[PDB]
Amino acid sequence: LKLLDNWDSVTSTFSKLREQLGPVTQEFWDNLEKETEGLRQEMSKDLEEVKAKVQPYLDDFQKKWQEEMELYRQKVEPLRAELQEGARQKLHELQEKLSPLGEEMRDRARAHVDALRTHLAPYSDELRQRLAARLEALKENGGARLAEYHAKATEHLSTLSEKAKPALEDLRQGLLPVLESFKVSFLSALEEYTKKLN
Amino acid sequence: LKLLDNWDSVTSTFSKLREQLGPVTQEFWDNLEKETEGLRQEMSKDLEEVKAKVQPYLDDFQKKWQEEMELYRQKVEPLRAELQEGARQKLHELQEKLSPLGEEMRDRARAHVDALRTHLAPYSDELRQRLAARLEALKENGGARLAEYHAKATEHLSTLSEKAKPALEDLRQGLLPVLESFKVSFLSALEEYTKKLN
Amino acid sequence: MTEYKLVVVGAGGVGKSALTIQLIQNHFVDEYDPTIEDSYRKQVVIDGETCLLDILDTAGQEEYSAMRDQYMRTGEGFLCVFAINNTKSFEDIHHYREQIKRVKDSEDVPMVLVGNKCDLPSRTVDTKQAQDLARSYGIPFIETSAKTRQGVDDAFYTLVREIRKHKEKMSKDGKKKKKKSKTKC
Amino acid sequence: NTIRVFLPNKQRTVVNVRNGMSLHDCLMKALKVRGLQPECCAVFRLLQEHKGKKARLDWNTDAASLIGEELQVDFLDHVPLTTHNFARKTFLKLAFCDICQKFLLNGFRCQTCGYKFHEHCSTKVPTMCVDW
Ligand SMILES: CCCCCCCC/C=C\CCCCCCCC(=O)OC[C@H](COP(=O)(O)OCC[N+](C)(C)C)OC(=O)CCCCCCC/C=C\CCCCCCCC
Ligand SMILES: CCCCCCCC/C=C\CCCCCCCC(=O)OC[C@H](COP(=O)(O)OCC[N+](C)(C)C)OC(=O)CCCCCCC/C=C\CCCCCCCC
Ligand SMILES: CCCCCCCC/C=C\CCCCCCCC(=O)OC[C@H](COP(=O)(O)OCC[N+](C)(C)C)OC(=O)CCCCCCC/C=C\CCCCCCCC
Ligand SMILES: CCCCCCCC/C=C\CCCCCCCC(=O)OC[C@H](COP(=O)(O)OCC[N+](C)(C)C)OC(=O)CCCCCCC/C=C\CCCCCCCC
Ligand SMILES: CCCCCCCC/C=C\CCCCCCCC(=O)OC[C@H](COP(=O)(O)OCC[N+](C)(C)C)OC(=O)CCCCCCC/C=C\CCCCCCCC
Ligand SMILES: CCCCCCCC/C=C\CCCCCCCC(=O)OC[C@H](COP(=O)(O)OCC[N+](C)(C)C)OC(=O)CCCCCCC/C=C\CCCCCCCC
Ligand SMILES: CCCCCCCC/C=C\CCCCCCCC(=O)OC[C@H](COP(=O)(O)OCC[N+](C)(C)C)OC(=O)CCCCCCC/C=C\CCCCCCCC
Ligand SMILES: CCCCCCCC/C=C\CCCCCCCC(=O)OC[C@H](COP(=O)(O)OCC[N+](C)(C)C)OC(=O)CCCCCCC/C=C\CCCCCCCC
Ligand SMILES: CCCCCCCC/C=C\CCCCCCCC(=O)OC[C@H](COP(=O)(O)OCC[N+](C)(C)C)OC(=O)CCCCCCC/C=C\CCCCCCCC
Ligand SMILES: CCCCCCCC/C=C\CCCCCCCC(=O)OC[C@H](COP(=O)(O)OCC[N+](C)(C)C)OC(=O)CCCCCCC/C=C\CCCCCCCC
Ligand SMILES: CCCCCCCC/C=C\CCCCCCCC(=O)OC[C@H](COP(=O)(O)OC[C@H](N)C(=O)O)OC(=O)CCCCCCC/C=C\CCCCCCCC
Ligand SMILES: Nc1nc2c(ncn2[C@@H]2O[C@H](COP(=O)(O)OP(=O)(O)NP(=O)(O)O)[C@@H](O)[C@H]2O)c(=O)[nH]1
Ligand SMILES: [Zn+2]
Ligand SMILES: [Zn+2]
Repeated sequence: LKLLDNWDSVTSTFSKLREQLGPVTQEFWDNLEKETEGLRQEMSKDLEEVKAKVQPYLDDFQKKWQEEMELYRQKVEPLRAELQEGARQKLHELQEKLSPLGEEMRDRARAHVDALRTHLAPYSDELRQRLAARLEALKENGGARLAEYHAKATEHLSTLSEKAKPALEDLRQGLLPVLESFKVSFLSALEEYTKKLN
Repeated sequence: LKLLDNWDSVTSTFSKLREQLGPVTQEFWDNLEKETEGLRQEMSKDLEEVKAKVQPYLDDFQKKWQEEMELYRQKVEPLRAELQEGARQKLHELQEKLSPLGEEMRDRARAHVDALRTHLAPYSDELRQRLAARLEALKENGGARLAEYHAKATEHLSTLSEKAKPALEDLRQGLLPVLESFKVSFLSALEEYTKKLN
Repeated sequence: MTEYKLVVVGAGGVGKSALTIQLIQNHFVDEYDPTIEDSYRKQVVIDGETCLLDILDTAGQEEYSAMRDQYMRTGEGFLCVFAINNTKSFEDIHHYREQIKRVKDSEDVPMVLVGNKCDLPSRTVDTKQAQDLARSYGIPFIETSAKTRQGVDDAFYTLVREIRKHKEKMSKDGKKKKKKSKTKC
Repeated sequence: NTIRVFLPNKQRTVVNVRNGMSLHDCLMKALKVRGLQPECCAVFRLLQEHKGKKARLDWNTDAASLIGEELQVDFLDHVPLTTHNFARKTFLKLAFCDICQKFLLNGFRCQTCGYKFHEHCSTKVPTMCVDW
């Protein structure tokens, strides 16, 4: 009933707002027409003058831009020549170093790797020896560890049986009556929700 | 209430846990001994070999460091001198550009700004007149809108009170018996809940 | 996810609804049933991304409707489907084209000419006829048939391709009087 | 005389009824094109002042009496509305996730919706892939 009662007031509000909306749109549009027309009148000023004045404006800018480009073109040629001739020398000096220093670095790299290779030869074998020594130790100790781990796991499993059988039974024997007690309170609660909220 | 029963079960698990912990830690400590001593058998040779390998490894690396260091002295140093030369050349090239083109760019900027002084400034003055007429219309329509808003405010206020009066009255006269009903629901709800959760 | 508004138009009996049913539902029809307002939706992953095709079917048997003008304005891609076994549909293409121009308030919109029932031996309209007319308007023409279901999948994709180019072309133009309007990617 | 026929998800098929066509009569047409069963379907009319429940009608209800009204059919046979489907399969092309910033290789995707998410993303998104 309350919904319909309050809705009736909302309906009247909508009606009054709609009745008022009429004049409102008329008044708003009336002023809007002054704004639109004002902008239309000013269009023969804003747009018109910007169209007429854009001629000498863009002409000046375009002309200066052309001059700028002309100057840039007249500069880019000698400057590119300088850049070319300069780069030729700059790269030449680099090449004059890339050959000797490059070959030298290559030969030095050979020695760098050679020294490492000569050192890595015994080291790699020793590393394998070390790994073998570790693997063997970890194999014997690991076997003992696993055997003991299995034993511990078996003992934990045996004690786990005390949880799977007695403890679980105790839990079951405890939960059974509790569930019944909880069901009663649950059922009675369900009634409450159908008594107060209905 | 039957928590005392479950407590005993929890105690049983804890008791058995201690019965496990004892033997477990005893053998785990022996296990740790196998591990510690075993790992030490590897670490002993490891450490000894570490010194025996790091010493020549450092020497080998030092040799390579010296090699590269001397190489950087015969490569980087000269390359730096030539880099400076190339930089000096480029700086000269840049100077010979930043001077003529520098004054030219500023000159272009002068031509741009001088144009803007007669492009933007005068146009802004015209914009002042246009904006004045625009704001004038906004003030004219604004004045009308002020009257509209005030009138609409009265029309809205009259309709507001027109509905607020009967609404508040019906709300109060509606909530009155409803609150009384709520009391009936609440009282019965609380009473029953106190019995369920007793 | 990408959303594409697809509105189809055509004369009553061009197999407009048949193409849709045999495309999305993959079902064949027999009895003619005038369609007034139908719409199919599918979240397809074209090229990987999730694209939702919002297809809207129209009534082939109808004159002018205010409601049509409304929802047809909210469309992006338009498919000009007609039956090549009937010259009537070929002529109606112009009317439907002009109608869209007014509704969309533009002279250039994403439209694709589709010649349905092309597998039928009742070929009244020749491919060259429609293709030449389409080429002189700047629209693509694809032959299809709801009976054979060949090219239907790509026909709808072709429209999306037009839409994607339309938005791109628009950003590179700005709705101006540009003679040169050939740009892509 | 236009009747707004709405189907599950967001499908709409306004047909032309005349003379005397009941809801079952109109649905008989769609049933053959859709290829489904009206057994798990129920006819619900437009929400007429309610908090959020669809009012069920009858199969013999005349469509002419619902002119301009929106009549939607829903699956009232155990769980109504379009639910999210959990299916695991590949995609048509490698795309990005809609939940995380990565590529979608092999995750989960719905049939009714069609979202793109990873296996972890299944419960990573608190929003359903149901669009309006
Ligand atoms: C149980 C550990 C006890 C540790 C203490 C006792 C140790 C006793 C001695 C040894 C213990 C060894 C335990 C080894 C466990 C291996 C688990 C594992 O490798 O499993 C692998 C499987 C793999 O996949 P799948 O083959 O299953 O599927 C495949 C589906 N297809 C085919 C589509 C392919 O995955 C699985 O098995 C899923 C396994 C899920 C296990 C959940 C255990 C939850 C228990 C407690 C949670 C809280 C722990 C911390 C409590 C702190 C309290 C303060
Ligand atoms: C967060 C709070 C915001 C509060 C309000 C102010 C926000 C200011 C922040 C950013 C400025 C946003 C300006 C939006 C202008 C309208 C955009 C619009 O409505 O787009 C509508 C179109 C409609 O569909 P379509 O088919 O025509 O376009 C298809 C896509 N398409 C463009 C590339 C072909 O959708 C599209 O454009 C595609 C989507 C992208 C559209 C970009 C339009 C850019 C236009 C102007 C940029 C702003 C210039 C002024 C900056 C002043 C800074 C002080
Ligand atoms: C009476 C006085 C009135 C004064 C009115 C002043 C305002 C006027 C407003 C609009 C009028 C625009 C008129 C434009 C006229 C030129 C149109 C045009 O032709 O222009 C083309 C360019 C380039 O085009 P193209 O390279 O394709 O062709 C290039 C072809 N060839 C190589 C020949 C180079 O393009 C462009 O000028 C487009 C430039 C704008 C791009 C907007 C992109 C917006 C996208 C996203 C918005 C993000 C907003 C973020 C906000 C928050 C930020 C923190
Ligand atoms: C906790 C114990 C109660 C406490 C008091 C009430 C608290 C309510 C708060 C949240 C409500 C959550 C449950 C909403 C269930 C909406 C069901 C619905 O579906 O309802 C219809 C709408 C419209 O479609 P339909 O009727 O054709 O489908 C009907 C499908 N079926 C029959 C499943 C009914 O479903 C749709 O729109 C689909 C999209 C979701 C629409 C949700 C509409 C929820 C309605 C009211 C919730 C907000 C109330 C307060 C609003 C204050 C505003 C200032
Ligand atoms: C004025 C507007 C206010 C809006 C915000 C209200 C916030 C209220 C306070 C907390 C709630 C926040 C989250 C509200 C989410 C509303 C979602 C919704 O609008 O749903 C609308 C739908 C409408 O009907 P449909 O046929 O489209 O949906 C059918 C769904 N189907 C398949 C069950 C039956 O109705 C349904 O979704 C039915 C419910 C579906 C989801 C059930 C989830 C149950 C599991 C956990 C719920 C946890 C809730 C928060 C607990 C906080 C504890 C501190
Ligand atoms: C869930 C509970 C409710 C949560 C509500 C809040 C949102 C929650 C959802 C996410 C949290 C986001 C938190 C903030 C960080 C993420 C923001 C975001 O949104 O992450 C997604 C967006 C959109 O995805 P995407 O495709 O871009 O990334 C694609 C990336 N990939 C290449 C993999 C696939 O990432 C981007 O936006 C980046 C690229 C676009 C950048 C545009 C910048 C424009 C700058 C100025 C223009 C301003 C215009 C203002 C007016 C706009 C009018 C329309
Ligand atoms: C001082 C403390 C510093 C702490 C630093 C470390 C923590 C920093 C916190 C956050 C790191 C955020 C890193 C950036 C994440 C970007 C995620 C993203 O870029 O995502 C993009 C996708 C895009 O998708 P799309 O483009 O295909 O669709 C449309 C997307 N669009 C609408 C933009 C239109 O969208 C999505 O991933 C969102 C999809 C929906 C996800 C719903 C998730 C709901 C669960 C939780 C909501 C959490 C909201 C937190 C809001 C925080 C506000 C401050
Ligand atoms: C403690 C253990 C940590 C383990 C690692 C955790 C994650 C962070 C680890 C490292 C940081 C970098 C991770 C980079 C992962 C890349 C995965 C990937 O391969 O993605 C590939 C996808 C798909 O291929 P595509 O799109 O490249 O090619 C598309 C086709 N084609 C190439 C033509 C381009 O593309 C993409 O995912 C692009 C995704 C772009 C957005 C990435 C946003 C990342 C957000 C945060 C940074 C990570 C924060 C981690 C915080 C950890 C806290 C514990
Ligand atoms: C435990 C507490 C209670 C929990 C109760 C259960 C969970 C809550 C219950 C219900 C969930 C309610 C979620 C409400 C928000 C949902 C947001 C969302 O809708 O999620 C999904 C969207 C998907 O979007 P879609 O486009 O794929 O589909 C769009 C589909 N449609 C049309 C219909 C929108 O996600 C998106 O839209 C992406 C939006 C990305 C927006 C990025 C905004 C970035 C802006 C600022 C970020 C600044 C970050 C600064 C650095 C720090 C950042 C932290
Ligand atoms: C208009 C722009 C104003 C901009 C002002 C300035 C700032 C702008 C800032 C960012 C610009 C955002 C621009 C967004 C443009 C799109 C808006 C929109 O997309 O407008 C409609 C959508 C729904 O479109 P639709 O789905 O038909 O998709 C239609 C498209 N298509 C087919 C994928 C899915 O609007 C929505 O998506 C709303 C979310 C609907 C979510 C539905 C699913 C909800 C799921 C769970 C509910 C959980 C509730 C938990 C409790 C909440 C309590 C509060
Ligand atoms: C009459 C009921 C009829 C049925 C009603 C059903 C619906 C019930 C729903 C709502 C009704 C109750 C509505 C209660 C609203 C309580 C609102 C409230 O008090 O907010 C503040 C309290 C403050 O707690 P405290 O002062 O302990 O902590 C303050 C904090 N340390 C600080 O000061 O910084 O926050 C807390 O107490 C939260 C932690 C409490 C810890 C102690 C919690 C103690 C709880 C119970 C005490 C033991 C009960 C044992 C069993 C008795 C029955 C057999
Ligand atoms: N052989 C053949 N039959 C077709 C083809 N296209 C449509 N049809 C058939 O023509 C009949 C009506 O199809 P339909 O799509 O309803 O025609 P329509 O022009 O869309 N009518 P409307 O616009 O009112 O829905 C059906 O039998 C349909 O299968 C086609 O390409 N080849
Ligand atoms: Zn993901
Ligand atoms: Zn989904």
